[PDB]
Amino acid sequence: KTEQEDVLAKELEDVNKWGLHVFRIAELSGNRPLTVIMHTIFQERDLLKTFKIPVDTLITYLMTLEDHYHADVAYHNNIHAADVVQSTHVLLSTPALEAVFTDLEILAAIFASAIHDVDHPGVSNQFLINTNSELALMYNDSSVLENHHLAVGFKLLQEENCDIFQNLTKKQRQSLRKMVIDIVLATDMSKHMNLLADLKTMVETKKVTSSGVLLLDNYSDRIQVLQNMVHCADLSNPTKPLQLYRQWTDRIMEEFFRQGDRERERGMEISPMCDKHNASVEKSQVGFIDYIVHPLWETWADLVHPDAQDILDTLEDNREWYQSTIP
Ligand SMILES: COc1c(O)cc2oc3cc4c(c(O)c3c(=O)c2c1CC=C(C)C)C=CC(C)(C)O4
Ligand SMILES: [Mg+2]
Ligand SMILES: [Zn+2]
Repeated sequence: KTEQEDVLAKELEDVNKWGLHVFRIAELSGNRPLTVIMHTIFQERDLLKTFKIPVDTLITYLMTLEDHYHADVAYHNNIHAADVVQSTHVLLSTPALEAVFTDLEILAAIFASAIHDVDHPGVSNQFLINTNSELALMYNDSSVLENHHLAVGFKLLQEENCDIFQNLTKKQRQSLRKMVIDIVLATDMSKHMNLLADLKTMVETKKVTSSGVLLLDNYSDRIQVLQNMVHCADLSNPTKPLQLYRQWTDRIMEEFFRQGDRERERGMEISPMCDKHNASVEKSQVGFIDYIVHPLWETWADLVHPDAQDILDTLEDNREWYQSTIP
């Protein structure tokens, strides 16, 4: 190992921890954060042995999947996907969910997190509809990005030596496929309110086992937990250490701004958050936390109480900090 590989290996020791230095791992890995975090996680969960995944097929698929995130998109890139994968991996290990999910369900959630934004062009669903894009025409204006992320992520499995599921039974693949689709479609923000409503209902009627672990009889409850889990991981930036959070805010703002520039050059009304001439980055973060991120994470906290109390406290501190900069 070179000196660089020893440092990367040292950083990969935090893969079970909230607030892994995902940006450092991106650098140290040669802009391969998604490949090496996914590989590290499959080895940590013993997923190659369980599902008989050839290590070379895994790496080949991951590189190809990573290749299909856009290096020139400021936020929705391979780093974001590595971060959602890693955050989902931590959420799966929460005490209140020990022994709840099967290895197939855990693999579906981690796989869904990896592909969940692949080939993202850096512009919103609404932009794609408003501009009469091929994607919007293909998908009839409904979860346009999220359907595409799924189609690409599954299609790459067909490339040469890329089918990491080749040793699953036909039943296993079928169930995994449906779960992944269910999970990635749940990342569309236009599903957020109804997804949170179901999660609140579940919290209020929560049933536990004799060990104190969540009890989920049926597909409907199990998939809804997984959907919200990946959704929380997708919206986990404000819950991270401040120096991670602020970098995610810089990147999402740059990407929103470049969408607003494209709306400018096309004579369109500039979407909220996308006008770099009338922006309010701090106030918008506080609003997003207050109307979206905190309602979601407070409810997830309730579901697994008290496993997530520190994540929720970091969220609240980060909100107070952004708030404190406004006046
Ligand atoms: C117009 O609706 C908004 C809005 O007012 C603010 C928004 O702010 C966001 C801030 C974000 C991120 C966001 O996705 C948003 C928003 O989407 C956002 C939106 C759009 C909201 C909806 C369509 C429900 C992602 C990562 C971090 C770094 C946490 O920053
Ligand atoms: Mg997305
Ligand atoms: Zn995402």
